[PDB]
Amino acid sequence: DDPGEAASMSMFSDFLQSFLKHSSSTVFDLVEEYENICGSQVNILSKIVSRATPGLQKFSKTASMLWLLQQEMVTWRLLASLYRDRIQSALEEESVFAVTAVNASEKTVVEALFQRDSLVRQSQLVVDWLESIAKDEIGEFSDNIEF
Amino acid sequence: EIQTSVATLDETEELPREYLGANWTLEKVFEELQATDKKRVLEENQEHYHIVQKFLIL
Amino acid sequence: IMRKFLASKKHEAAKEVFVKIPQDSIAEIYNQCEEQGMESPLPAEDDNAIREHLCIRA
Amino acid sequence: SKADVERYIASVQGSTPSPRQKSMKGFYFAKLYYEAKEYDLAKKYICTYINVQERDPKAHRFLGLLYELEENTDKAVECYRRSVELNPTQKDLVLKIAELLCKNDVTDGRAKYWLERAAKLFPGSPAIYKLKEQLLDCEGEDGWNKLFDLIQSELYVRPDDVHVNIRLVEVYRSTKRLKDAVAHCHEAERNIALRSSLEWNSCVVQTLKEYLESLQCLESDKSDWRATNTDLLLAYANLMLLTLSTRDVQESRELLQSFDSALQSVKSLGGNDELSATFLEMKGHFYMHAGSLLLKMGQHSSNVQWRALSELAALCYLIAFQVPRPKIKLIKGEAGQNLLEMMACDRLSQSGHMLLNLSRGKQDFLKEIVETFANKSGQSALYDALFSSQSPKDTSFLGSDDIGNIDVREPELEDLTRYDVGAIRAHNGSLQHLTWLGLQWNSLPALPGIRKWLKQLFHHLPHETSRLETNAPESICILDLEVFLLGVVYTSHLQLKEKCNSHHSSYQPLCLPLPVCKQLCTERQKSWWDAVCTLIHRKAVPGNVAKLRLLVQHEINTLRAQEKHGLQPALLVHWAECLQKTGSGLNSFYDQREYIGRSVHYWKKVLPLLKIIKKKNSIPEPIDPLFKHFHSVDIQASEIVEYEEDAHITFAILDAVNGNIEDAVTAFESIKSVVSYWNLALIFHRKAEDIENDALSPEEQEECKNYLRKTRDYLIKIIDDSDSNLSVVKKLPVPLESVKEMLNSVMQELEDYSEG
Repeated sequence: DDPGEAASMSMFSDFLQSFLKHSSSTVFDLVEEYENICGSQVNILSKIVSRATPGLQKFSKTASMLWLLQQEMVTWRLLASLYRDRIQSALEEESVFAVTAVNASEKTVVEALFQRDSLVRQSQLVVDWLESIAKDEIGEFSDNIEF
Repeated sequence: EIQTSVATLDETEELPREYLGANWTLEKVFEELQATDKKRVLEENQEHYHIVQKFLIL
Repeated sequence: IMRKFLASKKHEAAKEVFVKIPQDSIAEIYNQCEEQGMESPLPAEDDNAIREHLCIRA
Repeated sequence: SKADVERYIASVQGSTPSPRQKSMKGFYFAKLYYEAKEYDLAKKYICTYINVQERDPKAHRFLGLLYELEENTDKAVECYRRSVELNPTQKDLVLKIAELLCKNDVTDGRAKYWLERAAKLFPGSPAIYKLKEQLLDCEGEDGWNKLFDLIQSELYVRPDDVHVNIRLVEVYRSTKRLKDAVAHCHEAERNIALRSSLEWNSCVVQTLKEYLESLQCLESDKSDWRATNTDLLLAYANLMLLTLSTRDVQESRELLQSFDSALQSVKSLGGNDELSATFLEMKGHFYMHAGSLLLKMGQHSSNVQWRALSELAALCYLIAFQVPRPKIKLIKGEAGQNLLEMMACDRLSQSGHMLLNLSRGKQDFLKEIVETFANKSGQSALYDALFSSQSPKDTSFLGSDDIGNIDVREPELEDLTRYDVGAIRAHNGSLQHLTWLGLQWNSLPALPGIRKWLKQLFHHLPHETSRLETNAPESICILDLEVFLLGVVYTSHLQLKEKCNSHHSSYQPLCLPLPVCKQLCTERQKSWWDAVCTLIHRKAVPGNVAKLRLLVQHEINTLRAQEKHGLQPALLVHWAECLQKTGSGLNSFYDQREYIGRSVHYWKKVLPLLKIIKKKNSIPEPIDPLFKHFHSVDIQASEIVEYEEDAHITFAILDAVNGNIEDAVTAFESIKSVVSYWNLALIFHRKAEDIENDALSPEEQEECKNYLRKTRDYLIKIIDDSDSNLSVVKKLPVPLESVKEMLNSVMQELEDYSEG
């Protein structure tokens, strides 16, 4: 009755047909497609809420469904980064007998740090994630600014 | 890491000891996010996906 | 279910269940014995069940 | 060196005024002394940094590593402990504290507490299992209970192949829990990653004995003793396969003599149960392994005549072929592939292919074997070679067997074609087995059943891929795997040829048995195959998926002859020949056009390489190649005529198979080979079959007679060139007598057309 509560009813099949397409060897491709399914329905719900007359109380569920699936979309984005790093690290850690150079610059100390340090590496993946949320809320708009 | 590895010379001013002497952990950041006065953040730090985001980061 | 309907005097409902059982089924229960490391009749629940379905038909 | 670090640290401590600024370089100074092995100068320079930066976890970790390289356990641990206090994200360093405590004192409550902290940061970790094992073996009888519950609860996660399953069976056998030990073997044997271990199979065989040595005359035990002997004979046959493959000749004797002893105890049970069935099949595996031991003796016994070893081995394979395949009734519920069917097909494949590698190029050979050795003199010569005359024959399976009821029949190739289709199920598509079968078929005039094998192993693939200049795993087809196996067989065959170009004997087989033939394929060929299998069957462990894809995407450039492929020219010819001879060998337009299409793809990649050699230029070799180059098949400057004939013949064959018939006729009549004349005869005979004889016009009837004339008058040219030159019969794709079978038909088809 809300349109949003009717329009998001596919995603329970859409996530299932995405699961039955993948395996434990394409388990990140699965979550990148889960973000594309959520981002597609966020796109559809945004393209309904942007067409609601302000104060029409029916669209309350449409706006809650938009935000719920927008927070879901970025939570799949978060999962798709941090669990990739944590599985790569756990396959490389037997090997990395590194040596620092006597003549290294700030750049190359940090190029070594981001190999050496999974706490710094995962902390930047949270910065990249949170900066990507603010980027997607800016979109096309940069050149519409009258001074 | 830089101020442990890059031996600079004759630099006579410090970066502030509140920031150079900062101990960090992931758990700490998600306690400091519950000590804040910003009531909005204290209400958002109780909703379902922001709770999942804390635990996936940890 | 035929045992329930016959005891309940629902002879037509027992005949409706008898028509839900396809008429090949007695031979199909022997087909499923001779291919694959079984015995000469299908097992002792099912020989008794064929005998019981033949009692119900009679 | 030290003096360079000292000269650098002197000039850098000159270019530093204040003492605190000298201390602030101490970390750097310490690393340079460690990189000279000056460990106390490193200690002295890191401590003079720490006394100015008390809270760097990396300076404390570096001082801990310097104390680990001074064997100072608790000081390494204290500096690591202090580094965990100053940065708790170091899960690795929590585990490294558990290492250096359990390696110092096993009673230390700190060792147990830091292992507690390591486990609560890394569940499912063999390094943490091993650090618990080392505490709990030292907790005694109170330890044993906790160690049992640990073994059960961490096996339930599947790390640790082999070790923990042997250690559990030791702990059952020492506590005389012998039925519990065998019941663990009855569960653990379902894991294929235990069945491959020689150590595991040795423990299983010895545990099954020690359980039989505890059973009694009771009517329960008359069932337990049956299971345990079926298990013991099957475990002997797998342990014997592994011991032939991995151990010496004497290690193989003492095991075969133990298997003989275990057959002799079952041999009295004339009956019709599954121990009676297993015993019959295990006579077959015993003689296959005995024939394998005689050829394994020949591989190392520098002073021994290959005739006597290969005669007694041929007798062994003849018995191991004639043991009848189990007459199973497999039931309409049990999705379990029956082990006795797969082992009997692997036996009938291996013994059959080994007979044909030993009878090769002889007459009456299996009759030399039967008339000389299918008797109690041959039974003695077999025993006295296998075991030596130090044990009784009366107390032996072999020494008291029959070997007189033997047939003289050689292995039929269509029976082998059906037994390989069972053997490849047992070997799970192993590249060593597929290459071994490939070399046995590459000893015969008929092609190996590679398409049968690949559509059995990879039934979710298309046969060709319409995207040959691509390398993605999402564009793989059967023909890339068919080409790959043809190249592994070719490069293995040439690396057998070039060994036999020395002191090879007509009583030495060209291919030794699968348990005796050392590795054929390269670890790179295998690393591609195992990665393809792991990706297609989706067994790809997380993270490693990316390594497996990048390795698979490397060799698809190689196999499809893409940019800089680095292949030998004669290997690209062998791939064109084998795909051409396979393509025309199939009753299917789509299969013909895909096979001959991939052959013509390689011929169109060969013609440029020929046009390097035809100038006396060389071709660049890869420093590591997927398929080796071989100077015993490098193309000579004369052969660059024929490899520029057969290439265009194969184009005219593909373009006939396109429907481009007049292009194909024009090509064949421009080439004028006997192979062109044969395809012209087939095209013109087909152009008489494609005329529907139900009341034709005389115009259609006379063009039909002119196609029959064109056929006759091209079949004649194949006789003209073949008795003019008896080499031309060797490019002809059919018997010369079948050119005459067709020519006699095509003359009757013209003369019956003349009495009306």
